[PDB]
Amino acid sequence: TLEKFVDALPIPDTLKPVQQSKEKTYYEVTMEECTHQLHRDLPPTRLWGYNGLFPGPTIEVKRNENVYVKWMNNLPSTHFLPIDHTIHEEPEVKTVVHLHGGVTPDDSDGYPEAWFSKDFEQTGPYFKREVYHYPNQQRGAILWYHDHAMALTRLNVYAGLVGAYIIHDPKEKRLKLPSDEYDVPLLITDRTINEDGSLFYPSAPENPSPSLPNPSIVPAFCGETILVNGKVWPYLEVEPRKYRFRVINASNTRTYNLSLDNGGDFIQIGSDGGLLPRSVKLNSFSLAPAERYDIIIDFTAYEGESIILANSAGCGGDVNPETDANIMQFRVTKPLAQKDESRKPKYLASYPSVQHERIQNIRTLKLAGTQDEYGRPVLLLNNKRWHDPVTETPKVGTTEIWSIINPTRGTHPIHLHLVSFRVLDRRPFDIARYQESGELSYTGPAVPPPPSEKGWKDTIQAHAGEVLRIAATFGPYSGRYVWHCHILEHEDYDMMRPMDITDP
Ligand SMILES: [Cu+]
Ligand SMILES: [Cu+]
Ligand SMILES: [Cu+]
Ligand SMILES: [Cu+]
Repeated sequence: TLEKFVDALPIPDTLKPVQQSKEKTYYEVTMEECTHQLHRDLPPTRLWGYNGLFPGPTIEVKRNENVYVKWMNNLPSTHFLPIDHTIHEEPEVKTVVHLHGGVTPDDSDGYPEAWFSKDFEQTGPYFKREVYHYPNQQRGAILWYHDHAMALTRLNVYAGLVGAYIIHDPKEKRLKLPSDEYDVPLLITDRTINEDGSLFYPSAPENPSPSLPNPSIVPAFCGETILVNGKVWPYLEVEPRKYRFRVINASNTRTYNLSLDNGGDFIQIGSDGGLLPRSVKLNSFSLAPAERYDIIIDFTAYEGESIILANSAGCGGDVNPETDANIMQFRVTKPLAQKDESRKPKYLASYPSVQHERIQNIRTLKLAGTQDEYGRPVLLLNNKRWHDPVTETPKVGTTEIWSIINPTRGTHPIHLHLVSFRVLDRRPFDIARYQESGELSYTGPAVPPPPSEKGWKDTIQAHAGEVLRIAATFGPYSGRYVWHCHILEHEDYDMMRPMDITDP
């Protein structure tokens, strides 16, 4: 229904520090209930936002900048979305901020049980500090921050609690990539919106078996509408030149498969973990929840054109050409402000291969689940609940191969905190046999990663009927972290596990 391409794409302002010196940068971000218009033709929407903004302000830091952010909850004491009480005396509204892809001390990582309520009145069992510490001793990259509170993540994020966080490495400046105004984040979230403009989040699955509690969690969420940077199907006026985009899938469930309707190419220059070693010319790319693509789009040859960023991946069905087949629209009509001095270099960074690592351990992990007393699917990593004693206990400074078995019907974007990792390969196997006997026979050879996945990843798509192998060096910090599916509906029930990085 909503008319496509009638609102300009908002560019979230960069957060200004409360105090800053050479030794440290200090920010304050408070979560607020606020209203914002999401489309020219809608009444304002009630949202929860970092500093009352949706998306939250973009935070920009340098490699090794010593940063502190005091994340504060100043939200209402009751939620506005359907809470399922059967899945977890504590406050109804709990929040904790996770800097996804951050190389972070464990008590600044936004552990699900380090949640806090309004003004920190009550705090979860794993809470230690108000002011998070981000030393940012990691590669230049696109991070994003979002809520991570136990049993509430799918809800708090859907409410609007997402933002971008960029680490700039000054040594990457020589590459001369598009920058400043020509470097633009795109946070993509699908939403379903009611006529009065309020957010809709389902309080039960369709055909609620009379067994189900009310509200009941749902296995997956697909929105009828795509937003980018907080506007339904927006347009961006661009100059006819090279642009850099930080593409972030900030949606609960939905996977995008992006292309340009004029047949133009993306130049991939970066993955979750930063610059790829070599740029990759791409015609389409898959982007599952929490994945990030750092791309250049060359508008030089398309002056005057309107180009749709299009999507082909279904979400609980085929794309509707009028709705979710559309993400946004570029209009190459802005006059040049100056000569395009930016570059699209082939040679970007050292290969991850350059470093030789002793494999200390090899974990086999399965994506499984069971069914609760109401008949619902309960998703589990290794048939273990979140509350079960920890089993993933890598040693600090060591490298493991994780071997992720997926006998389910769907893809799972598996995310590991603290570390970025590389991809080894994927291999199809007999699902019926694995389920019958617990034994694994591969039905075809190993497939190494495409160039897209030959850098550093931290969220990785594990396709159905495959075994995915990744290699991660755990460090530099020890402590209590998490690994989980990043489909929020899965994560909350109950596809999330503790991870202890140990000291010897
Ligand atoms: Cu995340
Ligand atoms: Cu994360
Ligand atoms: Cu999942
Ligand atoms: Cu997480």
